[PDB]
Amino acid sequence: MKTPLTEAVSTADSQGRFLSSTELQIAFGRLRQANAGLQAAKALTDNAQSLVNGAAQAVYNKFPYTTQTQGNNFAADQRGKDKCARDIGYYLRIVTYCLVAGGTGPLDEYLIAGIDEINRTFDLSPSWYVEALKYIKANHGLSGDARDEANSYLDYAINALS
Amino acid sequence: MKTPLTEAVSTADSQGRFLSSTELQIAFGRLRQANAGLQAAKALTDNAQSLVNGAAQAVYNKFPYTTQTQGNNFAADQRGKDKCARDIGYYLRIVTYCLVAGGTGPLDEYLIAGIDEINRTFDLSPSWYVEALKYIKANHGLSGDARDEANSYLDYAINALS
Amino acid sequence: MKTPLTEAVSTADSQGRFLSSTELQIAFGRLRQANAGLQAAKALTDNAQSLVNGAAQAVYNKFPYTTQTQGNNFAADQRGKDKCARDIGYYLRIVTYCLVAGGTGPLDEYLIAGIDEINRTFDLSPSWYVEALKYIKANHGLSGDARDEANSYLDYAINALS
Amino acid sequence: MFDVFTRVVSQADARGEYLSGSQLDALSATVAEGNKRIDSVNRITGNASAIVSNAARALFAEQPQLIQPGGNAYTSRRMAACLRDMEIILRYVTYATFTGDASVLEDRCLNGLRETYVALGVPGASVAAGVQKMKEAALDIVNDPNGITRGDCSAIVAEIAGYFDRAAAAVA
Amino acid sequence: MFDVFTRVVSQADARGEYLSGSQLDALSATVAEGNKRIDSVNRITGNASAIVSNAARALFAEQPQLIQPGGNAYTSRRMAACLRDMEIILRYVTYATFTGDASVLEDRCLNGLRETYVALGVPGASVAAGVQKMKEAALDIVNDPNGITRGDCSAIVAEIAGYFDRAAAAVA
Amino acid sequence: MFDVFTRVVSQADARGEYLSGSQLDALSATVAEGNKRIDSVNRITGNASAIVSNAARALFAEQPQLIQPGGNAYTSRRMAACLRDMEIILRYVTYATFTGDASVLEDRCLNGLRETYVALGVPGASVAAGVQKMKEAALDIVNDPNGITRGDCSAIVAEIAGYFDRAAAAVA
Amino acid sequence: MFDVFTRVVSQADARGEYLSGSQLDALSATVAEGNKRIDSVNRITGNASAIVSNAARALFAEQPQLIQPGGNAYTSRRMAACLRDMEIILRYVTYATFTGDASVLEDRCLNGLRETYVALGVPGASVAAGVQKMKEAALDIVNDPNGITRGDCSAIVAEIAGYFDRAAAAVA
Amino acid sequence: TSLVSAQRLGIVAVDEAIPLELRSRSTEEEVDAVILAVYRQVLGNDHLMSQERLTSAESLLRGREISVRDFVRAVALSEVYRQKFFHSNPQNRFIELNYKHLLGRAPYDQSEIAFHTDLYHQGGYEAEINSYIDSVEYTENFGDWVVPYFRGFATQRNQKTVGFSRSFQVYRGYATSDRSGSRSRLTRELARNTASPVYAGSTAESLRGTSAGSRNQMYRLQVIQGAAGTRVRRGKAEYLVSYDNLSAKLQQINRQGDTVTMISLA
Amino acid sequence: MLGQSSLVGYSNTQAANRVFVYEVSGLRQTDANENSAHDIRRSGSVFIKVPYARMNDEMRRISRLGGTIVNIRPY
Ligand SMILES: *[C@@H](C)[C@H]1/C(=C/c2[nH]c(/C=C3N=C(/C=C4\NC(=O)C(CC)=C4C)C(C)=C\3CCC(=O)O)c(CCC(=O)O)c2C)NC(=O)[C@@H]1C
Ligand SMILES: *[C@H](C)[C@H]1/C(=C/c2[nH]c(/C=C3N=C(/C=C4\NC(=O)C(CC)=C4C)C(C)=C\3CCC(=O)O)c(CCC(=O)O)c2C)NC(=O)[C@@H]1C
Ligand SMILES: *[C@H](C)[C@H]1/C(=C/c2[nH]c(/C=C3N=C(/C=C4\NC(=O)C(CC)=C4C)C(C)=C\3CCC(=O)O)c(CCC(=O)O)c2C)NC(=O)[C@@H]1C
Ligand SMILES: *[C@H](C)[C@H]1/C(=C/c2[nH]c(/C=C3N=C(/C=C4\NC(=O)C(CC)=C4C)C(C)=C\3CCC(=O)O)c(CCC(=O)O)c2C)NC(=O)[C@@H]1C
Ligand SMILES: *[C@H](C)[C@H]1/C(=C/c2[nH]c(/C=C3N=C(/C=C4\NC(=O)C(CC)=C4C)C(C)=C\3CCC(=O)O)c(CCC(=O)O)c2C)NC(=O)[C@@H]1C
Ligand SMILES: *[C@H](C)[C@H]1/C(=C/c2[nH]c(/C=C3N=C(/C=C4\NC(=O)C(CC)=C4C)C(C)=C\3CCC(=O)O)c(CCC(=O)O)c2C)NC(=O)[C@@H]1C
Ligand SMILES: *[C@H](C)[C@H]1/C(=C/c2[nH]c(/C=C3N=C(/C=C4\NC(=O)C(CC)=C4C)C(C)=C\3CCC(=O)O)c(CCC(=O)O)c2C)NC(=O)[C@@H]1C
Ligand SMILES: *[C@H](C)[C@H]1/C(=C/c2[nH]c(/C=C3N=C(/C=C4\NC(=O)C(CC)=C4C)C(C)=C\3CCC(=O)O)c(CCC(=O)O)c2C)NC(=O)[C@@H]1C
Ligand SMILES: *[C@H](C)[C@H]1/C(=C/c2[nH]c(/C=C3N=C(/C=C4\NC(=O)C(CC)=C4C)C(C)=C\3CCC(=O)O)c(CCC(=O)O)c2C)NC(=O)[C@@H]1C
Ligand SMILES: *[C@H](C)[C@H]1/C(=C/c2[nH]c(/C=C3N=C(/C=C4\NC(=O)C(CC)=C4C)C(C)=C\3CCC(=O)O)c(CCC(=O)O)c2C)NC(=O)[C@@H]1C
Ligand SMILES: *[C@H](C)[C@H]1/C(=C/c2[nH]c(/C=C3N=C(/C=C4\NC(=O)C(CC)=C4C)C(C)=C\3CCC(=O)O)c(CCC(=O)O)c2C)NC(=O)[C@@H]1C
Ligand SMILES: *[C@H](C)[C@H]1/C(=C/c2[nH]c(/C=C3N=C(/C=C4\NC(=O)C(CC)=C4C)C(C)=C\3CCC(=O)O)c(CCC(=O)O)c2C)NC(=O)[C@@H]1C
Repeated sequence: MKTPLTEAVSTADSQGRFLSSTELQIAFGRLRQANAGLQAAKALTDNAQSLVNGAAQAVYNKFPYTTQTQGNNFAADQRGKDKCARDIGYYLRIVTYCLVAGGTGPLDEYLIAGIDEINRTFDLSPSWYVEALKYIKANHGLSGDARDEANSYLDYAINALS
Repeated sequence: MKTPLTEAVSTADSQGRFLSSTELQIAFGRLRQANAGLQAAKALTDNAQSLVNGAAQAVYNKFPYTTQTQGNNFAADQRGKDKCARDIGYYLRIVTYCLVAGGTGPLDEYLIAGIDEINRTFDLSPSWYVEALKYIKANHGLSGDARDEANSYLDYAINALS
Repeated sequence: MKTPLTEAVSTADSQGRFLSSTELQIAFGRLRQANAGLQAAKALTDNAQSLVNGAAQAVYNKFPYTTQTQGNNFAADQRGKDKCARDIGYYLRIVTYCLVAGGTGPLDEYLIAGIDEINRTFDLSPSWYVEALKYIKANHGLSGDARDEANSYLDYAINALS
Repeated sequence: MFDVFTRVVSQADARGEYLSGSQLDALSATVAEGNKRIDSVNRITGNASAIVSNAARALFAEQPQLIQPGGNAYTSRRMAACLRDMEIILRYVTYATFTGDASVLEDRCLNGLRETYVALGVPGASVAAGVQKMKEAALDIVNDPNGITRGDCSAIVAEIAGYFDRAAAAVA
Repeated sequence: MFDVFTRVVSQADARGEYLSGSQLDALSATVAEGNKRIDSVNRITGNASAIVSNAARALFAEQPQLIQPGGNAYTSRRMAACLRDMEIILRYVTYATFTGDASVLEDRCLNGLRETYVALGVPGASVAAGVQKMKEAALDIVNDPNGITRGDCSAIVAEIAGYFDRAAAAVA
Repeated sequence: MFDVFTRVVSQADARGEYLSGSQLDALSATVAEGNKRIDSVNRITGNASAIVSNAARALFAEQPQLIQPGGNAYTSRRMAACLRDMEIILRYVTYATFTGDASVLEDRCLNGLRETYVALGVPGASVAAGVQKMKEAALDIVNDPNGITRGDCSAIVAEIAGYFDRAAAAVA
Repeated sequence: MFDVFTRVVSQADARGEYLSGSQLDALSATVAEGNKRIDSVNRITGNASAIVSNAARALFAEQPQLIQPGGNAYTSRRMAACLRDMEIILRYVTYATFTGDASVLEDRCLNGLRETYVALGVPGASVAAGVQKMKEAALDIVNDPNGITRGDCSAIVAEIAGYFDRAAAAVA
Repeated sequence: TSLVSAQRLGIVAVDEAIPLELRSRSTEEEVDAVILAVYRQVLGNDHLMSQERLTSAESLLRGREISVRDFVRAVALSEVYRQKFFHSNPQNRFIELNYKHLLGRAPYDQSEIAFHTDLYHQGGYEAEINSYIDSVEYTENFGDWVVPYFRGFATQRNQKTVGFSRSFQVYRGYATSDRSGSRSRLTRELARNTASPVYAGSTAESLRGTSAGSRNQMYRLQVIQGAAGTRVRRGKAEYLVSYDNLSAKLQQINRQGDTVTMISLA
Repeated sequence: MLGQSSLVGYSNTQAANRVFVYEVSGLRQTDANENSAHDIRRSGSVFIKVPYARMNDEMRRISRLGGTIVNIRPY
């Protein structure tokens, strides 16, 4: 999946070349970013449950119809709420994976690829998940490089959804 | 050319994708390395003439036959020495270009591609230029990141010649 | 556009063949269906305004939040209601086109291709259009072959949306 | 590609309008005339080889310079290419008759055919003459009253003639 | 394509000379500005869908003839192609901002775009208007002072505006 | 492609006539010179690298602007391309000598070369001068009486000179 | 394998819950049908040899290429294998009827049969034809109203027909 | 495929491969990469010597005189391609190599073998090769500017499922090539319209425990068996035997007249 | 303008040893190329060099993709 190190190696291999100073600079950028990414993943992991619950409630607040219309795709009952919380937890966990990996590769491999026809087949509105990601952006409480990288992943997911 | 920014944009464009955190980290590594590359290029430029003459003289010392064997591909006469010094100056100038660009792009674009057809056609031995580049790598007098980048480019040229 | 006549000619042309008896049977089936398709279109266009208005009203009734939520994608104001009525009219008109043509060709050419990027880009839920198409199914008053063909087109749109 | 129905459909979509009653009735008269159109297509494709061969033989009879050595129809390869073009024009005319629209003929056969013949030195005027010979043979075949339910097929014959003149004017 | 370093590298190699001290110092000021360049690129990328969709909505509110039936943005396929084109132009503008050179925007995006749009009947003036709307949205997103280390970003904003106007001029 | 036999075959087939006695006697005279033609082809082939390299070195000795930085022969890739082109022209000249007809050299190497070189910014005059140097080296090598049966090779040398002229005039 | 009871039991255990009232009543309905099921198994078993032999004779009469020299049913060994295969299909169909579930017929007889027939060159379509002949004979045996307590056997006959059609589909 | 099946099947690199498109105004390194990719994929990943390179064809690609599809056609029609894939190969092996190199897939039907065999017999190697490059499949998948790439491991439109399985018979791994005369592995599978089990990457290995012999190596023998003993229950058979009993299994398979289709280490 | 050496192939025939330049315009998204993996980059005048023996195929391709053959030039 898409990370600076693996793509540097794949691009070099497709060109039949050794790793040169370009790939070394790529690794240096990965090292510069990696500690902030790791501490962002730790901060999101520790506050994961609160973030997921608050994001689900924010989605319910901005889309109240999801809480009282009956149907498989809605969260009116406990089964729908469990599915919704599980989906938002999926989003948050994959975002932490991206922060660990240093690229959107975890999001692409695990969530982004094929998300649209899933959302279509099960009649799941992407605006719900966009609102969940906006809550995660506004409530993760990160700063500096950790915030910047994490927000890049969150709004990468938002852009893919919208 | 094989530079980190152009390579990042090329691999993002090949997938039809916006620049993500991976490409941003590539740019961060480029920024970390770029100033050191710039002082490396300045030091090589300031000492270019002496380095070129010393490398040519080193080749003449290791391969004395080129000094006194008649032939167009040899430096027996003044014209051969002028051609040899011009070639070594080409090598040093393109290495400075690689330091400025942050990759082996200038060496591939201007010197590496097609060098062995030239050497075979004009019956010029690559060992001459390999020892000359070795002299440059031994007497340029850089340190740290600048020395490592310059040595990477000189070793890239040496490996291509051998 | 996909229709029995054009498809038969394209299949014969891809094989470089004259129109054999198979293509003639295709044309015979098209003739057997065409009158009922034409009267289906005639009945749908005579009652088009009431069908479009009732479909819009049904969408508003099933999804009341589109009537009171402020947003570019919602029909809270008059602009959103005009856009919704215009979209439903587009669906009805292209379905009549499909009935005239005898295939899903107008839907594929004009509506189906690219509708996913539109619904995602402008944050329009396909479930709204599914409800509008269901209202058109339940209130077009067609019978026999005209019903069968019109409902085939309407379910084609629904299956493409879901 | 467009058939007779989709052409009206495309014009209506361009205008954002439902088909009017008059257009629906016109397409109903078109459906009512569909059996004759099918039978004309069948009659031409049933006599395609004879049409092509007779037209080519008449063309070389009245234009001997085509088959003389050095002529464009001389040698076996160029003769086969010539008969192949004859057959291709006839086949795409049958396609246009079948669909009821000229879109297949203009888009897939005559698209770039004139400057094809120009860039190859093919005498496109003689191609048009051969196409007219195919036209007269095919119109005689379509209008043959033997072994068929009798009716007036003047409209479909005029449409087929228009497709043939389209092809001939394109190659000229 | 070139970046900011390879442009002067190629110019120097054609001249056959070592980069001067002034050129090296200019490339050092570019390195100093690199952090703000990365921030601009990140900010435009993070709001790309919003920029494209809002600019498209504005471009269809005024100039409604694009989305009327028969208009160039009518039908889902053409509407999706138009949205994709705006996204492509924005993406290549971000590429040019990232590299610091407009070569990627010219060679890969704007090359042949006017001839393309002319051959499709696409109203390139309307595309230029949409590019201006994307430009204004992108510039006010880049110049957003909250959530970022304060600093003067006028030079990078001028460069981004130049890329956007260059795209608008190419399509017009 | 044409050789010396198939060329006259093509004119006779276009005229639809058998080859006359004069044409057959001329071909017999060509056959009687076949050994000299094979010798000339072999000598140029056995000295191809030397001819190309010596001619290229002489072409860069005079006209120094080709190899100065910014020149067309500067950088390794463009020098390799120049050397390659000289060898390619020589190879097709040997092909033309072998076949006894200039069709291979014109159709596969010369026709369209002046436009390609203009659209690349390749100096046609300089490459024509290189072709002249390859001409002079090859003609000296062919006209070397040592180690070969003595005879009159004036006709084959004139033919080779004509082929070299063709490539110099077509590339300039 | 499974029978009618254990299939429902396995589904309930995977779902980890007691059989509902509806499932218990459906199994009670199966129990009420049991006497007719035993009748059908006994009737087919009692006429197995006649069913196999008559179906084989009919199949070889309508497919003489099977028994011609070189045919896959030619020679005594291959004829014995063909008769054995027909008997096996009938026997496992009776097993499936007896159990009330198709697991025995699928797991022990039909799974892999198609690949066996393809691998050894046995024509599966002809085996399917023999299976239809056995099907029609066996269903005539089951529905015979003589010497039995009259009642409606349509459900069990439909189940047996389904087993026979599963076999005929599995072979080809 | 996704990672979890990709590592098992040893097709991770194919899945993450990105199609290479020669855009307008491409630089020298981009043309170099396109030429290298074409040589890698069209010549089936052989070590290509510099003396076997198509210098004129790649010059025409460089000067934008021809397209990527034209350069692919030139490499496919070249004497190098003929030497290593045509002149010493059977026709069925040759056309499956053509399907792999030019369309990036395995043959779907025996009719595709009947096609390109009759086509060869009528119009020669050049017409037979041009059939693939001018096909609708090549046009829709690669066009004039995308280097062909292997597609058999991914779901294609108008594809038969067997192709995926048959893909593992023509793609033997990333570090493999089509260099060595050889017979197609798909001959019986194509002729009888069957499928063979995929034994690729780590899928072929099986559990050993204490049942494997002295050297802890199991071998899978896929054989076709009939009645010649005990009752045969299937025409296809698989035998897992240790190395020490391998010769014994071979001989008892041999004296019953059963044909061995494949033997692999498990 | 080059290419003839590699475009014409190895028929050796005088009839195949001709290449022609096709000028194509209006290559857009049609229903015929909906499942095209690659994307159309230009719809203006593109120039395709076609040998004689493939002129039948290419124009069909062009005619199948909605492209308009505006001119064909001898090479
Ligand atoms: C369709 C299958 C035919 C049919 C069947 C049918 N059978 C019965 C009832 C009985 N059949 C038996 C069977 C056996 N008793 C034995 O000793 C043996 C041999 C070991 C057998 C096979 C029994 C015990 C009964 C019940 C008592 C009775 O004979 O009436 C019925 C009656 C309903 C029921 O299910 O009990 C029916 C309908 N009848 C037809 O008309 C079909 C041709
Ligand atoms: C929550 C924001 C809203 C909501 C949620 C909801 N989701 C589903 C069903 C599914 N969700 C997914 C998503 C994923 N699966 C994955 O593996 C990943 C990637 C790692 C993702 C993002 C899928 C595939 C489904 C369908 C299958 C499944 O049920 O697991 C449902 C149930 C829909 C149904 O028909 O079962 C619901 C309720 N519902 C709301 O109302 C919220 C606003
Ligand atoms: C300019 C349009 C606006 C602006 C920008 C600005 N940024 C910095 C400094 C930094 N920005 C970054 C960026 C990132 N770190 C990450 O991890 C990510 C994701 C990969 C990004 C995009 C970094 C590393 C720095 C340096 C450290 C810092 O946090 O300051 C500056 C300061 C000057 C500089 O060039 O470094 C400025 C000015 N500020 C504005 O007011 C504009 C609206
Ligand atoms: C010096 C180490 C030895 C030596 C040198 C020598 N070189 C040549 C000729 C050429 N050198 C090049 C090389 C380049 N040209 C470029 O543009 C670049 C890339 C930017 C390179 C590396 C070329 C192409 C030539 C041939 C064309 C030319 O004359 O410029 C010669 C002369 C050969 C001849 O035949 O005249 C010589 C003498 N000679 C020694 O003895 C040294 C040990
Ligand atoms: C009605 C069911 C709901 C609704 C409608 C709504 N739609 C839009 C905007 C667009 N609708 C389309 C659709 C089409 N245009 C076509 O050409 C065709 C195919 C022939 C279709 C189906 C498009 C392209 C747009 C965007 C551009 C445009 O404005 O025309 C809006 C406005 C959204 C916005 O961001 O402006 C609305 C409100 N919304 C509801 O709440 C109804 C339940
Ligand atoms: C015969 C009445 C006249 C004639 C014909 C002739 N045509 C050609 C060559 C070509 N004709 C076409 C046209 C088509 N090819 C197609 O596939 C289609 C449908 C899409 C058409 C309309 C083409 C493309 C060619 C050239 C390619 C090819 O032939 O394969 C020739 C050969 C020309 C030559 O010198 O090679 C000839 C002889 N010539 C006459 O003199 C008659 C008046
Ligand atoms: C018109 C140029 C000539 C002509 C035509 C004509 N045909 C019909 C009617 C029918 N023709 C058919 C055709 C077919 N039946 C088949 O099975 C096939 C082969 C697959 C074909 C081509 C059919 C089905 C009909 C209708 C039934 C019937 O036989 O009457 C008519 C009658 C009017 C009508 O449109 O139905 C006419 C006029 N008659 C001429 O005199 C012309 C020479
Ligand atoms: C939207 C703001 C306006 C508009 C757009 C529109 N564009 C097209 C079609 C194409 N656009 C391009 C351009 C590109 N494709 C690329 O890959 C790149 C990089 C090189 C660019 C710049 C191309 C090539 C096409 C044609 C092929 C294709 O669609 O992929 C259309 C569709 C036209 C049609 O008839 O299909 C439209 C509608 N239209 C407007 O009205 C807006 C002002
Ligand atoms: C008769 C209708 C057709 C026919 C039959 C035929 N079959 C075989 C061979 C085999 N048949 C089987 C099938 C089974 N064996 C089992 O044990 C089971 C039940 C558990 C089944 C379903 C197998 C495994 C074989 C191979 C072993 C064997 O030969 O017994 C043959 C022999 C083929 C040969 O040449 O070896 C034949 C002839 N042949 C026809 O032509 C009929 C259409
Ligand atoms: C869903 C009910 C179950 C499931 C499915 C699943 N399938 C795949 C992958 C493939 N499926 C096919 C099948 C076809 N391709 C075709 O073109 C056709 C028609 C001719 C068929 C039947 C193929 C070939 C593949 C592999 C190639 C591809 O994925 O495109 C996957 C993905 C496996 C992976 O690791 O990526 C999955 C998930 N999985 C379940 O768990 C369900 C029970
Ligand atoms: C050298 C230490 C020993 C040796 C080597 C040898 N190898 C081959 C042929 C091939 N080598 C490879 C390997 C790779 N290709 C790749 O793309 C990759 C990267 C993933 C690898 C590891 C391949 C595929 C081949 C096949 C043929 C080809 O030309 O590519 C040969 C050539 C054998 C022959 O020409 O017949 C040789 C000689 N040989 C020794 O004796 C050394 C011990
Ligand atoms: C050397 C005497 C002069 C010179 C040469 C030069 N040529 C090019 C580039 C090309 N040359 C060709 C020509 C051919 N390629 C072939 O395959 C054949 C046979 C069909 C011919 C005749 C082509 C097509 C090109 C472009 C592709 C390529 O660059 O390889 C160059 C390079 C130009 C550039 O890099 O932009 C050069 C340098 N240059 C001189 O100064 C000499 C007078």
